[PDB]
Amino acid sequence: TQMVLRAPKRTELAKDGSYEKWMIEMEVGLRHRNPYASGVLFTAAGK
Amino acid sequence: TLFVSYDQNGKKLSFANWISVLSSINQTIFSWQT
Amino acid sequence: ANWISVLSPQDTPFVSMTGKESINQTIFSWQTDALASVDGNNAHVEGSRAEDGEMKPTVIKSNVTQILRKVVRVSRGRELMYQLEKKGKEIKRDLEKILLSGQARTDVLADQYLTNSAADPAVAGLNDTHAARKTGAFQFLCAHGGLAGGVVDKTKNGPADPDTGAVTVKVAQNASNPTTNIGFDEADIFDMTLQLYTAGSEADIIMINPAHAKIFAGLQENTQGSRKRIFENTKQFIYEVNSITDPLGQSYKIIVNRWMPTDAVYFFRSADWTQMVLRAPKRTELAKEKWMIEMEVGLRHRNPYASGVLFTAAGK
Amino acid sequence: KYSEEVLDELRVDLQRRFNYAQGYVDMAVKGYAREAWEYFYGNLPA
Repeated sequence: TQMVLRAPKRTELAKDGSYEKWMIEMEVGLRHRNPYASGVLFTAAGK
Repeated sequence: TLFVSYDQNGKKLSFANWISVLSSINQTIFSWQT
Repeated sequence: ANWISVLSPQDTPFVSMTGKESINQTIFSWQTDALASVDGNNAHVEGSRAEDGEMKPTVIKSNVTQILRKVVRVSRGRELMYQLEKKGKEIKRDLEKILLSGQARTDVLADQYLTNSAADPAVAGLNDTHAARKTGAFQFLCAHGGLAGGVVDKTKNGPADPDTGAVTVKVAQNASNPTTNIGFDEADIFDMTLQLYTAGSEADIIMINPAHAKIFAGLQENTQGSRKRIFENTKQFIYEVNSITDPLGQSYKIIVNRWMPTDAVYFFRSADWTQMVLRAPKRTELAKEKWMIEMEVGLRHRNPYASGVLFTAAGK
Repeated sequence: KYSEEVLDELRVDLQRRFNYAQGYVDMAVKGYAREAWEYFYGNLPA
């Protein structure tokens, strides 16, 4: 599952006049139920 | 005299934007038990 | 006492006499050069055998728009609105002073404004290559004949339009004094009227700096004895002139404006001049407690040989 | 005569709309509703 903290949440930083800026606050986190439940295999042992 | 009136071409058009497209927890830390 | 006194010189006749028109780009353009010449003789011998015509189509003219900031900094009661209105009036005065100056539009682009291929490629990534947008002024668009770098030259007459020989920008020559007094000749504005009539401008307005109205005032009199006022038991001493009619039958209304350069006089016309605006005056603040204004404006002129300018000085 | 490409485009649009709606509604309502339910039984103050 993808644990999200805050959606992009369009936002601004500051204003110096015409020099506009914008910021994003995307924050998420990943979890796994059991580590020994999803398998992976690589290629190694070369040479 | 000499009225042709075939070269007005006062289009004065702007761009059209024809670009292409290729498209909750509270705390900062979270834990689970296994 | 619960009020303040403010002179607030706010004539601004030009801004209200030229109207305005919105645009959708920082650089606008029109195209109009002239009609074809007369060529005099046009006899023929029963045969055309042309050369693809001598159309020579119109030339494309453009102008740039500038920026005015007039920042507000707070560190009468609510002085905020007071200073805001004061700065608004000040920026309006500055606009009235600039649009009638002799500035000349200067920017990296001269005639290839588009350059969509290049368009200053070294701009993105650093964003600090900011140049200064400078717009075209009044004396620059009125068929000028030069410019001292960024200002129109006030000692050189303009060229002639191919349609009909007319010099809408001439160096005044006061043939009355031996080049001692800096004033319009008695027959130096009538020459401008003649040139305009030859070019067909139809202008009927003349702005003037109060440092020159004495000339037109005394013009109603003379020393030779051919022009003199009269008072038939009248309790009035009217000393003023607000209308002129050249021998060609062209009326001209005079108006005074203190925001003009003393060493120049202008021949305006309502429709021939238009005020192009892109960003309206907005009260706001910079990026992420000050206030500020930002007004993007540009100058447009229907045709250079329509309006007229005349510099006042002695030849040398 | 509904095309499958139309249905795929609709699926994509609906998926992105649901994603945005969830991302909003979560922090808009549920982040408060969970703690409100916890206070209902007095289980939040530890």
